Amino acid sequence: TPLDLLKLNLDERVYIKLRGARTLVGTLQAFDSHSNIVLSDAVETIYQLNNEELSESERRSEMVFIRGDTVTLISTP
Amino acid sequence: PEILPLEVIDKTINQKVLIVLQSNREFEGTLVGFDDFVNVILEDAVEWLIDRNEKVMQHHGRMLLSGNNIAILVPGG
Amino acid sequence: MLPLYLLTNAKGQQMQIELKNGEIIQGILTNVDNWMNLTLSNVTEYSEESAAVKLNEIYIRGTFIKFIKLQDNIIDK
Amino acid sequence: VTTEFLSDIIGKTVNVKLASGLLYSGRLESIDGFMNVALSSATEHYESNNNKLLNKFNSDVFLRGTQVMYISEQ
Amino acid sequence: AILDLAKYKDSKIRVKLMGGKLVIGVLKGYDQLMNLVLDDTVEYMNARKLGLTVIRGTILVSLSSA
Amino acid sequence: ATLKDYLNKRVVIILVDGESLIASLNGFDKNTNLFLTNVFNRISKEFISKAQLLRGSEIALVGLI
Amino acid sequence: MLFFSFFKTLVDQEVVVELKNDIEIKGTLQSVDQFLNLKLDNISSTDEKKYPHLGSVRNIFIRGSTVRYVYLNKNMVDTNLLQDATRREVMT
RNA sequence: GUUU
Repeated sequence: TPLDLLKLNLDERVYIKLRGARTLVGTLQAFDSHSNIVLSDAVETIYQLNNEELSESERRSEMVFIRGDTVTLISTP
Repeated sequence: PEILPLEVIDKTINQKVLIVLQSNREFEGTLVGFDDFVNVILEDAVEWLIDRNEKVMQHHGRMLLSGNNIAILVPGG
Repeated sequence: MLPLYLLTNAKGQQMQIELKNGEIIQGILTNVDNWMNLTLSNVTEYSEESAAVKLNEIYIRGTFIKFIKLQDNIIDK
Repeated sequence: VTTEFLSDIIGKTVNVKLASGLLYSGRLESIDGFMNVALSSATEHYESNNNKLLNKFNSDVFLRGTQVMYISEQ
Repeated sequence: AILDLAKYKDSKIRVKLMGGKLVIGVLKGYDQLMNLVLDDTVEYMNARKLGLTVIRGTILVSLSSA
Repeated sequence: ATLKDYLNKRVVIILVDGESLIASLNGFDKNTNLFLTNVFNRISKEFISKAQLLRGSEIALVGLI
Repeated sequence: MLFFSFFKTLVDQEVVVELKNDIEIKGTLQSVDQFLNLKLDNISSTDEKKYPHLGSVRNIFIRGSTVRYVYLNKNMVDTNLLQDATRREVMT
């Protein structure tokens, strides 16, 4: 059932936490039970700690498939 | 005359059990139930992190501990 | 030929296993199963490749093996 | 018996720890045999509820099953 | 199975676990899934004394004698 | 998708830890367990083994050189 | 079985693949399997730094478990098809 | 029991 309440927000904006301080915001195109995802119009935020200081990087993409095994969390922004 | 592990876990039901993850963290509580996958139900768990060790939390009620991460079970704490 | 078939017929040979933790295991293979779990006799395990415990028999889970060096003899044996 | 638990606490307020340490407090909307969890009115904290609130999701929160270390009631 | 654990009942075995744990105990029980029942269990992390422990077989990495 | 076209050919292998190998691919199964011969360390150009068996869990990439 | 179906319609289309260990690779998708393993023909370098130690290699096999991302173009994919198909899929 |  939590995987059905995810269909609920297909074509709706979603927020996705991944392993490694990565974050994705995109519009939900497809998923499976493995949590594999496709997002359109997405921007990915990477929080890195180098030289003991915190920076966050960005990456934009019009269409992306996300291997589901790194996926930790899904909500809306 | 074989001693079966799951029979040992069955006997420690309603007793105090220590549950050690494969990480540092440990859970001590009253063993309510368990399944075939060794998922585990604890009652009023003390959650620990191990080396000075800081006690993370005192649970109240019932916890389902995923047996996916469990390395060791100690009967009667 | 398949890695598993190769192993099944290397039974009685000497071989060197590298585990996912870095430990090296030199021994003579005595049994393999379909998940590449091994049992070896005349064993010597090392903490790392730099090198020393001698053991009579060891059982190794297959999911823990990075690679297995075979004896050059292998193809004809 | 673990399934009886899953249906016994639906609608109750739970803490769901993940592998990383991160902890989610919400109301249990739904659960699945793969340990996948749905929560509503969820907050994230690191390790303990008493620590600094890192996020408050007004929306529903889907937590992946492979990642959950426990689900606990309060 | 490929390892006959019966010959190890009432002997002292060494069991390395996933996540880098070591456990030496006396083998009291076993299952087909490699779940063990150890007695006089000492977990090496340098020394920790648990007693009668159940080891999960899914996380077991290696098993030797002692 | 299959490693069939690579049999007996030389290959580059990138491991998940970013380590690099050069070898002749001789056998493979469905889990990507490889049987390799005349293996070398790409970076190191150091001869590793005349025959070696490599778990699929370790592989990230195999390339046809 | 759904993402296998997805990746089949992408054959002959240039894709970028990001592997967990920070390796990025441009290539023509030649082949896909049940594990989502990928075979890429005519290999090329997207990033200077991330790109690994190759050269002559023009054909690669990528293990599906090790990919994080597959970067696509919005014209390679019918969104409504994807959505209605996800809606159809059963997860139990 | 290696690709969720």
